[PDB]
Amino acid sequence: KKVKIVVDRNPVATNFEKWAKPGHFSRTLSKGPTTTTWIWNLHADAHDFDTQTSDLEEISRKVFSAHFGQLGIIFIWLSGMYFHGARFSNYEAWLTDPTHIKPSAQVVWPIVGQEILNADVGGGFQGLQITSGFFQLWRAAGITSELQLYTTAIGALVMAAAMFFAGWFHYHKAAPKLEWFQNVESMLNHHLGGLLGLGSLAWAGHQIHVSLPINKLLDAGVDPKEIPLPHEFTLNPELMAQLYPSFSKGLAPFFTLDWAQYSDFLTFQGGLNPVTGGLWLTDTVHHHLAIAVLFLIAGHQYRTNWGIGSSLKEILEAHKGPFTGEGHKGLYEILTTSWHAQLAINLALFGSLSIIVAHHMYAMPPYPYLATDYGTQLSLFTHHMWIGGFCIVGAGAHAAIFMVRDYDPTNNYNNLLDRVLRHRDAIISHLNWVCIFLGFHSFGLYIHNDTMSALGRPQDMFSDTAIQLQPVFAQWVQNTHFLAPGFTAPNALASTSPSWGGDVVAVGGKVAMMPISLGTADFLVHHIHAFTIHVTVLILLKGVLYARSSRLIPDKANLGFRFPCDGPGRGGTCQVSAWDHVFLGLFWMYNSISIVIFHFSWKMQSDVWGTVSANGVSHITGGNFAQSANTINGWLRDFLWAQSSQVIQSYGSALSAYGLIFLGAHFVWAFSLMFLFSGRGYWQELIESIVWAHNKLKVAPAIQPRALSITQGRAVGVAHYLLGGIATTWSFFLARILAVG
Amino acid sequence: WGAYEEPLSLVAGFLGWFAPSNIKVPAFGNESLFGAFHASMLENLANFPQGPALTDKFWILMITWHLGLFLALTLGNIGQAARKQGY
Amino acid sequence: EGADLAKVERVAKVGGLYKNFTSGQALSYLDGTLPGDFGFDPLGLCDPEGAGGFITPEWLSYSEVIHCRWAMLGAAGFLAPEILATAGLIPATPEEAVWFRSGVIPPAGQYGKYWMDPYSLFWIEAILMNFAELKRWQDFKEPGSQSKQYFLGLEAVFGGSGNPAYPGGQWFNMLNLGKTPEEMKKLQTNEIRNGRLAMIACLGCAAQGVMTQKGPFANLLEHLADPVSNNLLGNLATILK
Amino acid sequence: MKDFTTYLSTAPVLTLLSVTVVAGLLIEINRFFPDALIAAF
Amino acid sequence: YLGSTTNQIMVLSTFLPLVAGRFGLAPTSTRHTNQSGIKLLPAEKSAGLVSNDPAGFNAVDVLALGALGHILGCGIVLGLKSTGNL
Amino acid sequence: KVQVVQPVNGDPFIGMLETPVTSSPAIAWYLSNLPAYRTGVSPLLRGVEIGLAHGYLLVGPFIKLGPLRDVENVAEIVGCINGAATVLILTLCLAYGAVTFQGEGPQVGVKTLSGRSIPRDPLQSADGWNKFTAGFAVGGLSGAAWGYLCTQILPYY
Ligand code: CLA
Ligand code: CLA
Ligand code: CLA
Ligand code: CLA
Ligand code: CLA
Ligand SMILES: CCCCCCCCCCCCCCCC(=O)OC[C@H](COP(=O)(O)OC[C@@H](O)CO)OC(=O)CCCCCCCCCCCCCCC
Ligand SMILES: CCCCCCCCCCCCCCCC(=O)OC[C@H](COP(=O)(O)OC[C@@H](O)CO)OC(=O)CCCCCCCCCCCCCCC
Ligand SMILES: CC1=C[C@H](O)CC(C)(C)[C@H]1/C=C/C(C)=C/C=C/C(C)=C/C=C/C=C(C)/C=C/C=C(C)/C=C/C1=C(C)C[C@H](O)CC1(C)C
Ligand SMILES: CC1=C(C/C=C(\C)CCC[C@H](C)CCC[C@H](C)CCCC(C)C)C(=O)c2ccccc2C1=O
Ligand code: SF4
Repeated sequence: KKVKIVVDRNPVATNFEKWAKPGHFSRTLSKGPTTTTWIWNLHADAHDFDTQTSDLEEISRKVFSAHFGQLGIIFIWLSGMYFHGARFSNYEAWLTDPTHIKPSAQVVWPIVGQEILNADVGGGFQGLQITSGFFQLWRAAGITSELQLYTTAIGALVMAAAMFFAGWFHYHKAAPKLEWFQNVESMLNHHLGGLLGLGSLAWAGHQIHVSLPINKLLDAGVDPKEIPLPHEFTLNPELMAQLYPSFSKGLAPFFTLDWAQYSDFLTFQGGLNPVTGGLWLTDTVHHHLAIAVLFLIAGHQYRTNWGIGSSLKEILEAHKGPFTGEGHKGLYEILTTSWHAQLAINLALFGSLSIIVAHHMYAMPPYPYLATDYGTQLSLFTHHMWIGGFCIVGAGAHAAIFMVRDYDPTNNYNNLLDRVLRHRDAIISHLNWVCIFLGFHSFGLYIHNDTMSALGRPQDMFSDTAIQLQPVFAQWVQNTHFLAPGFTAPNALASTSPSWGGDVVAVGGKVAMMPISLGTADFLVHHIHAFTIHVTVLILLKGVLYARSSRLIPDKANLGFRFPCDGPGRGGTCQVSAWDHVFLGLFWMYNSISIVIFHFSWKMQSDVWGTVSANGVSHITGGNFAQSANTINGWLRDFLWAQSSQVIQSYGSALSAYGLIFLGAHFVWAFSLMFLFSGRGYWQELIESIVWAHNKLKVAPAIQPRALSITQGRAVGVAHYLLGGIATTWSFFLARILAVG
Repeated sequence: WGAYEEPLSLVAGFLGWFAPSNIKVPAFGNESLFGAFHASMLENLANFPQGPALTDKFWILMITWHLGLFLALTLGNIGQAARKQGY
Repeated sequence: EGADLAKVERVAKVGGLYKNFTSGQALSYLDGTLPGDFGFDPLGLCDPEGAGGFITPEWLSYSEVIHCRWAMLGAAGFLAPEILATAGLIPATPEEAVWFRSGVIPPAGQYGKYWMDPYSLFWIEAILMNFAELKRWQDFKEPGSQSKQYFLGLEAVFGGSGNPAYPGGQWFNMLNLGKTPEEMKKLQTNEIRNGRLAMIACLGCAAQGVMTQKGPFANLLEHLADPVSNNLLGNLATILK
Repeated sequence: MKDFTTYLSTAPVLTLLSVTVVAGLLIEINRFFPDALIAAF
Repeated sequence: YLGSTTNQIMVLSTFLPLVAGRFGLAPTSTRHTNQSGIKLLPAEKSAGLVSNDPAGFNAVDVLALGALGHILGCGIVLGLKSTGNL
Repeated sequence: KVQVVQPVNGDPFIGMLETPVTSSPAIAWYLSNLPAYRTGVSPLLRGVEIGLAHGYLLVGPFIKLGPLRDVENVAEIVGCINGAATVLILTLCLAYGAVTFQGEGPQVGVKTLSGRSIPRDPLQSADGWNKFTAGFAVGGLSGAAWGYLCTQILPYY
């Protein structure tokens, strides 16, 4: 009772005694490295704190310190980004010409002819073209000078040192107790208002006193070296008033509830800025202020040290109906004592959020000169899509882990979890049927179109000319959003994004955003996406639901979460554990995300990105998506074969690296096949023969070489498969977009 | 009810017989949500012969009115059968 | 809980508003032993249960006393130059004698007539304060130390006492004020109250300087001339002008 | 100090340091003696 | 600004929740509601708060009720001046 | 306080549950009144009804989607296509009956949900399936034939 700061003093001594004893955290790794399997086991269980100790307090302390270390690593990475943008970039020159100078923040040394990678980006600078979008972010923040980037890099280094010190201090000096970690009410109250709300309010303040004036002058047209410094605008209401007249009144309108006076810098316009092609910074300021107020208000719902507030346990236990028996009872105990359940929920929502971010960012470019940078747009979208997919797969994996280790039947009786586990057969069977139906009605349509096209019967295909499959619902929603301003949003001057419809927003002769028409090809690709997502969900859900027991193996929970099988009996139990379900879900997630990014790339290159010549829009691919994306042959020829000429012809130029990785990735992927179609027995016997050869020359090692375990073989195969495929797509996308963008 | 085991009690007619009393209130613009929906229903064909074209005022009005009616119906049924939210 | 009646009675005798902000959790450890103990701790920071790091009753009380003394010096230093300049005693204009224009914040103004530039002055300041603060910290860690190692003969007055916040030896208590324990407790209460008032005053001076762009004495005089007009609400229109 | 030197002598640390030293030596050899197609002595 | 319609609305909208919570009409730090949310439960003093008010109206009650009243008053004032009235 | 989900016939150790989708009064009545769940009706008549419905509903797809859908003679071609599909599913029914019913065995009894003993469905027999298959052929072919007539008649269409 009573939320407070409870901490234990000096729990772990600081020394290098355990650094010289690898495998000290695990009890099973104490007999020493008798075989090579010990080396792999040392790394496969380094972060599995649940196995290193049975105490939840120690596990929580380890997680907290690991989080601090991760924060320090991220800060080091950020510092490196800012330092490279301040010392090995053309940001200052790019500011004067953001439409012709290609951003670059990496310079290579001349050693073995690699200096060819230093492309002629522009502004008297040579380097590698970057697609992270840091230049646009810095411009939106009003960096302008390189000294500010250097200062930010130094500050990031200081923050990294602070994070590492915090982790060491919280693990060896002042370690929080278990009751401190279980304060979900206090944690939520602080993360909602003190973190998200306060951060949004602070960013809004910076945007008001730094981003708005500097960016306004830049857009109006003023040399970056002539714009006043940020402090000259943050501490001088006269100049800022010269740029925004509502500031001549100070803070009086805010406290008198006459907020309308602030309508000059707190607008609700919409669309994009015609000069930069991005969202109106005033709109973003207003958005951040509104969400900050909302988050601050939301950070006052849970009860802590006072009577006011709500109880998570009380709210959960009060939500029970006639179809769910007991209801949400027991969920609070699960989420307050199991780290894997929280990790699963957080990973799922985190990945979904990343995907939503990718969508909202290409639809509504939030940074200046970002939409016209096709390379940056495609790179950001694809990167966030992959991060989201990986996080979702991890969420499923941790859900299965919790179901295998932290599940307790005595605490989950007749509740949501128990009832779900009591009818897993119906869920899995229905999901399997919907997956089969989607696969048929989605892929068979493409196969039918291919067969008709090959048979000389284009009138029997599922296209916009023959049997039409118009997405009436999507088109209706799109038109509804287009007609929203002045009707279902009277205070809105334009739609959220030009994709809903309207005019074409072009910046510097290139189309920044334009309406995206949906046809039969869009209908087909959307159903393909739904089918792939459903199959991935089926695999992950099946693993989570059958991780404990199954009709084939009634004691699967006893075998653990990660085991290769249960022998060749019962016909075969290969890949029956939850870990194997995650292993297969990774492949399906890769397939789904790959199709998603391919669809996005082709659609933007055929119906969005292009040039304006006062006579129309000349798209990159000429709009061949609407007439070729309805068949697999079109995707293979008009997209894979047609757009791959940029990466296979990059030798001898700056993009040659993309041509090398493109091949290297192809190798790694194929390499994975060796570990995916093979078994452990063959390699063990081959190693036996090689060991005999070594013994014949008295060069056999004491650490008996052993073939990788079945689980390790599967992990290596899946890791190499995804690395090769993702890297191949990365090289192809980057080379193509950097050569035609 | 006469058939099934539908918990939709007959006394629960207040859902659908009370939602119009609130949706008919004018919203400054136009004249009223239900009024506009009914006018569109009676003008843009008797929702059976030809059709409401593609993305018309009738479509959004019908979707919004049905959204409100359905949410009121289900929430009221849950509340009434829950007996002062005894769950 | 419902408080403890007897424990709340002690806080009630303190008078003022010290009762509407007290709680049963704070009264479990705030028994009036420390000077200035008025039973105010809604967040329960000085709770001895689970204490560690810098969030400990000893460190928190020591930090409060240190802040009190530093704030008293700061408030006196914030008001003395402006008051002396307003009366013409020193050859500095009232707008130039403001505390935030001495050189602490060059953007807000600086006095460029010192015997040496402010950065080098800060270098000397860092060395001197490093010596003083490090010796004080080591005494806090080990009370018996600081009086053993040779320090030009000054170590003889660094023995300290049981309480780190009250060394009061041959130098820190020259006049030997507060000879009896009750008198010392009363004087400690005076010091704590004055330091708290000085802390509040320093924060107020900073806020007024940011919102009025003038000095504390000037703000007080302008408020006295016209209180209804010159105040927080009346100055909302012009904050950094 | 003994434990630190023992940790520095572990297989991963020694492997990374050896690879870094060999790579650095090769890079400098190619920097001072570039385009060595054949062994011209 | 003092004595204006906006000032009167804000003052009233902030003071009303305070008097409501003091006379057992609004939830406070001692009296809460059951799972229904419309039935005030008897005053419980498990939070350890102390106040000189005869009814036990603590300072946390002042802060909570004042914040809620301020939010409601701000919304009411903005809606009134953004609709033509006020 | 009501629990709409109960174990099948009160037994909680049978791989089935009773939900408002399976044990619904109207749903149960409609599902029980289908020709497939008529233990007392002759299998031939039930097969005739099933074949009629299936044959009638099977013309439409080829009519509006067949290779010759854009020709005036699409109705006839589709009638023939449905006849062929009915004959195919007919041989399917015969093969299933010849493989499933080829031996005898003292099977366990059959009771209702209340516990009233009932004989096994005559359809689950060598002669029962043959009669059902024969009725499906006559009904299936008749349904396809009626599908063509409806195209010629039906003033709206
Ligand atoms: C010089 C400071 C120092 C020292 C001497 C120690 C010493 C010790 N720590 Mg500790 N720790 C420190 C700082 C330090 N720590 C900091 C800054 C943090 C916050 C992150 C932690 C958090 C921490 C935790 C949570 C735990 C320990 C534990 C331990 C004990 C055994 C584990 C161990 O060290 O194995 C050796 C570790 C290493 C040799 C290095 C670990 C791997 C690093 C962190 C990876 C960095 C990533 C890097 C960028 C590479 C990734 C990318 C790459 C592929 C390119 C040991 C006595 C463990 C313990 O008490 O045992 C039960 C325990 O669980 N520490
Ligand atoms: C307003 C209070 C506050 C704030 C701002 C934070 C902020 C944060 N918490 Mg935290 N937390 C709080 C209260 C707060 N917490 C309380 C009261 C509890 C106890 C119930 C916890 C328990 C808790 C746990 C168990 C964990 C966190 C974690 C995190 C980090 C998540 C990383 C991230 O995505 O954010 C973005 C990252 C940044 C913005 C980096 C900037 C960091 C700055 C310095 C913010 C530091 C705020 C800090 C609370 C200041 C007080 C520390 C002070 C004594 C020096 C984040 C920085 C997680 C973590 O990663 O551990 C570090 C995590 O494991 N918190
Ligand atoms: C916040 C994210 C997060 C966190 C904290 C964890 C934490 C944990 N996971 Mg998990 N996981 C996640 C996300 C996360 N995971 C995601 C997104 C996935 C989907 C891929 C998974 C899938 C997963 C599985 C299948 C398993 C775990 C397991 C575990 C536990 C042991 C991890 C370990 O020590 O193994 C060792 C860690 C390593 C060996 C690091 C190796 C890094 C990979 C193999 C290399 C990738 C290359 C990289 C991209 C760079 C390429 C360049 C290269 C050429 C140099 C641990 C508690 C294991 C467990 O038993 O749970 C209890 C388990 O088997 N996770
Ligand atoms: C980001 C996650 C995080 C979390 C959840 C915690 C949580 C905790 N820390 Mg810790 N700490 C962190 C990060 C974090 N810390 C970092 C990054 C550092 C290195 C700087 C430290 C260094 C540190 C020390 C040295 C100590 C703690 C202590 C504590 C414990 C009590 C702190 C407290 O509430 O007292 C009160 C909190 C404060 C007084 C903080 C106020 C001062 C800071 C500077 C406010 C500014 C933060 C804000 C984001 C700045 C915004 C910018 C500004 C311009 C407005 C507590 C459990 C103490 C402890 O061990 O308790 C037993 C302890 O002594 N922390
Ligand atoms: C009004 C504020 C105030 C008050 C009431 C106290 C009270 C006390 N202080 Mg403290 N002190 C203060 C401010 C204050 N101090 C400030 C601002 C600092 C920072 C420099 C210190 C630093 C300090 C230290 C380091 C120590 C004390 C100690 C003490 C205790 C010893 C008794 C005493 O001397 O009484 C105080 C008497 C007065 C406040 C009246 C004097 C008021 C005039 C204006 C001061 C003039 C001083 C002037 C420079 C004299 C120069 C010549 C002089 C030597 C003859 C006592 C309870 C000692 C202790 O704890 O004893 C065990 C001790 O170790 N104080
Ligand atoms: C296209 C829509 C995207 C979602 C995919 C839908 C397919 C999923 C079908 C699986 C159903 C499984 C039945 C579980 C059976 C089940 O969960 O038990 C019944 C469930 C339990 O409720 P209780 O009465 O127990 O409530 C107490 C709760 O607090 C505890 O759970 O109540 C429901 O009816 C949930 C609604 C399920 C139906 C969801 C459909 C919602 C319609 C959304 C339409 C969106 C588009 C139209 C908007 C205009
Ligand atoms: C988020 C940032 C905010 C930080 C808040 C957290 C800090 C908590 C500090 C609160 C004090 C704790 C309890 C003190 C308890 C307490 O008050 O102690 C009582 C106080 C101090 O007196 P003593 O300590 O000497 O008490 C002993 C004697 O009073 C015996 O009876 O006396 C007063 O009444 C002065 C206080 C008046 C308040 C001054 C405000 C004057 C401004 C008037 C403005 C009028 C118009 C306003 C319009 C805007
Ligand atoms: C009690 C409690 C309990 C619960 O539970 C919790 C809580 C809430 C946390 C609490 C509260 C707290 C508080 C109130 C705090 C505050 C503080 C302050 C204000 C400080 C200041 C403080 C302040 C200070 C130190 C100050 C100082 C000052 C100074 C040095 C100054 C200096 C100077 C001078 C002379 C002059 C020149 O020309 C400038 C300079 C150089 C600058
Ligand atoms: C090749 C192969 C092996 C043999 C592979 C072994 C024994 C691993 C060899 C690793 C050597 C010792 C290190 C090679 C170092 C490389 C230059 C880089 C490796 C990357 C590491 C740093 C992680 C298996 O054991 C196996 C098991 C199950 C299914 C498939 C297979 C399989 O395909
Ligand atoms: S083939 Fe391998 S995984 Fe499959 S049952 Fe045999 S040992 Fe197990």
